[PDB]
Amino acid sequence: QLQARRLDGIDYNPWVEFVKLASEHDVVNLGQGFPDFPPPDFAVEAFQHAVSGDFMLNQYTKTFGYPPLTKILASFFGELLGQEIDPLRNVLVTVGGYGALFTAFQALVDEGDEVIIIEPFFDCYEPMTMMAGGRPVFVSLKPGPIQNGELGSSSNWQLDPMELAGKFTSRTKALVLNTPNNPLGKVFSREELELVASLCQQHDVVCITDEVYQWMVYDGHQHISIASLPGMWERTLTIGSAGKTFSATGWKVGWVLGPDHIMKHLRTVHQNSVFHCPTQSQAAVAESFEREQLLFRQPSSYFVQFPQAMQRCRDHMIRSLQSVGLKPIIPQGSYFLITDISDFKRKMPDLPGAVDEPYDRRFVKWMIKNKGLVAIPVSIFYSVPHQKHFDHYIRFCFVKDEATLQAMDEKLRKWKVEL
Amino acid sequence: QLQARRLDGIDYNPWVEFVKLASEHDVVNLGQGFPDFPPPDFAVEAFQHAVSGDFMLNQYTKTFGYPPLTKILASFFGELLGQEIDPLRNVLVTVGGYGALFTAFQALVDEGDEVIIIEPFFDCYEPMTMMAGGRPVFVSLKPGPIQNGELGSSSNWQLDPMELAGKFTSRTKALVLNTPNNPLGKVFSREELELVASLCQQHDVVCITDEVYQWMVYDGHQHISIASLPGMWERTLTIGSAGKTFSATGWKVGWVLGPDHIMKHLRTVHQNSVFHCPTQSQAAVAESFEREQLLFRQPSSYFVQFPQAMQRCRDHMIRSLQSVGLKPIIPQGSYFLITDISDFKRKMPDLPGAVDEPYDRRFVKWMIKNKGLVAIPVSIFYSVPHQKHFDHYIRFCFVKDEATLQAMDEKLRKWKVEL
Ligand SMILES: O=C(O)Cc1c[nH]c2ccccc12
Ligand SMILES: O=C(O)Cc1c[nH]c2ccccc12
Ligand code: NA
Ligand code: NA
Repeated sequence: QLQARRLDGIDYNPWVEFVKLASEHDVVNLGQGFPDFPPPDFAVEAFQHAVSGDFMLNQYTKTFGYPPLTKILASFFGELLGQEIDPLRNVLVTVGGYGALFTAFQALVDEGDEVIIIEPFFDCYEPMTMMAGGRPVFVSLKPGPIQNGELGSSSNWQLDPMELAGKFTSRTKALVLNTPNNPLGKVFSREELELVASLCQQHDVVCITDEVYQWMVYDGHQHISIASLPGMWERTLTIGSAGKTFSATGWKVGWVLGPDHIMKHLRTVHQNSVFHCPTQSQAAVAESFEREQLLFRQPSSYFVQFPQAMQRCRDHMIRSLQSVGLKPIIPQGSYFLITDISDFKRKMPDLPGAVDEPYDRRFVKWMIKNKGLVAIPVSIFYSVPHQKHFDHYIRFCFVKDEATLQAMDEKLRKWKVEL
Repeated sequence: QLQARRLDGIDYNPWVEFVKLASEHDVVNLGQGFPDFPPPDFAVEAFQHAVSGDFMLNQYTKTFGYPPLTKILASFFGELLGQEIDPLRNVLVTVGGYGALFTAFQALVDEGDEVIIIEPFFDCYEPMTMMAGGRPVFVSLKPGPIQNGELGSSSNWQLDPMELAGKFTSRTKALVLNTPNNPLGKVFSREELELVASLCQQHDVVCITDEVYQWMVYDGHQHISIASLPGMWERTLTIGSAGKTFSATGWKVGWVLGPDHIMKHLRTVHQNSVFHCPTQSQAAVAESFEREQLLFRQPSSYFVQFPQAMQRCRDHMIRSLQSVGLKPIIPQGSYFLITDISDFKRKMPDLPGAVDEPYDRRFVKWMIKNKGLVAIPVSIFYSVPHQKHFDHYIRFCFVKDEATLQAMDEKLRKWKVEL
């Protein structure tokens, strides 16, 4: 073989496929998990300052992070986590939340280890486990009963304690937690986190916690970081994304926070893979966090204003999608909501596609080509054996400009007449 | 073990002790392998434009590269290599030349594979081979004869054809070629490349070619890309660095060029590790290459002016360093020259050090502390078994501001005249 065996079974990527398909048709693109409006002025200005300031910012910075960035990460997140964070020993700056995940898997996961992943899961957790020689083990959130003409809530998708406990074994190396969850929008409760924490402590397992949507919480729901829970700092790696934090996904800056005895291994991966992150975007992100720490909890701060604005976009989309019979599950956080399409599957089962092909994939192609709306089939966030059973949801992104939502409504009005 | 075994023996960075010692003293830092002056105005302005233009440049771009960048990389390097290059199939944008290297090793190198590495080598080739489960196989360039009258030339460090041929086995997966070479500054001749090409073809080996210093060639020496040789495109990966190209090392943008049947595997690694490179730095790099393509081979082009300027810096450093008995080997390319310190070893054989610490490492420490000049011991660019023999060279970087070269001369004045 030319190629390494570690690449077995991970050459296909759904986003590569889906982005190509959407670009081939005239659509309102609610599949894109990023803003189509500008980042806040302070953030764009921060990047402008970084590229017009000290000329030496054009040259390499320190391997484990631009010092002003590690300093503010350690200060701000130390406060949030109720933890003393050493910028040199407990912070690593990475190429996005994505690179941070990769660094964690490559540092800790070895041949034969099991990694527990919670369905629905941000799809990369599976192939990253595989590339590191790990065996993915899946626990599935249980959609709650929906009654009295109500919409479901993401909060009511349950992490069953018996199910979760049954997935832990002597071979479990890590559990991957994503809260707020992409694609579902669930914000894990203290009780749910205590369940995860108790089992990670009992089995001596590391929790890799993907908290990129930390600030995107709605309806009074509170983000809780599992690393802040008793006994968890010493066994947790906490991941964030500047892009998802500051509505600047193209900046691709992320970080991992955690204890030195774990972090030293991620540093080893980092020094042997990218070595440096870009200097100037780090400077921009540091300046942006400084601004938010200064205004923390104040009504003028982005972390207060932006979630409030996006909650209005969420509510708008929830109302609109119902007009054509899609059934939203109300999210408590993230950029996303999912809609149940089971009524469509029942009444329009015979959409064309491959003999094995999940209904949601076929529905999304139908909707793009005939209705001019893009969504993401939720089955890509499920293990293959479960895709045939979770093929009746699709994911929309509501973090969009007013004009995009109006364009969405135009499409929905046309559909509604065609029902 | 908490950590994965792939990290075995790759946690140490032998640079670090020198960076730390340098920071503790009043030094002229000729160890840093990057400019201490600004990038050219057109490059800095390109980045400024990218962060103050289309607001959507703040969001994600395409996974395998920002299209305007892959477009110009394909056209510009297609011309240079005499090769039809498709942006989508044959170009991958990466996190620097370093990320490009990592991506190639992770795609291709597997347990039980051998990788041929040419000494002195850019130090990461060894641990990257190790992390991917490969066995590094080392072949040393051998300096040709030079008398007490004249200086050696990098061109005269020879790759013995029969030595090289004997390194090849049924297990050889890749050969890593770095031209122009860091630390030595050798520019491989057409003859030397034809030899490498012949053995790679005979044994069905992939040539990973690190060409970050492409533009930094001196004394009328020409950069030849091995991928341009007959039959080589189908078995070569060619790596470049925006940072080394535009004197903007903190930008950390690189690329790999190659045939689809190999590139698809690097795409698999990429999509499962970083997914996106940052958008705006890619826009800046595209704009910078457009500028240089327009002015290709013209007197006003950076690719003509800059290496001419740096040749003058090289010449200044070669003369200056001889004042204290250092013996430069004249480089034909790169940012670097090495000096033989054998005369110091003879006169001052006993220097403070650890057990089996190579003389050059002890000498650099002595020089930093006592003379205020930083260099890099060349033994870090050798396999451990060969460090005993190649213990008497140190690396200087001459890509420095005129003020820095003046400051070098002040340190040399003090070395000669004081005490
Ligand atoms: O959920 C999203 O839309 C964001 C997203 C999709 N594929 C990705 C790959 C890398 C980083 C983020 C994403
Ligand atoms: O040779 C140099 O000084 C440049 C250099 C040393 N270590 C490095 C790691 C990544 C990228 C560049 C370098
Ligand atoms: Na255990
Ligand atoms: Na062979």
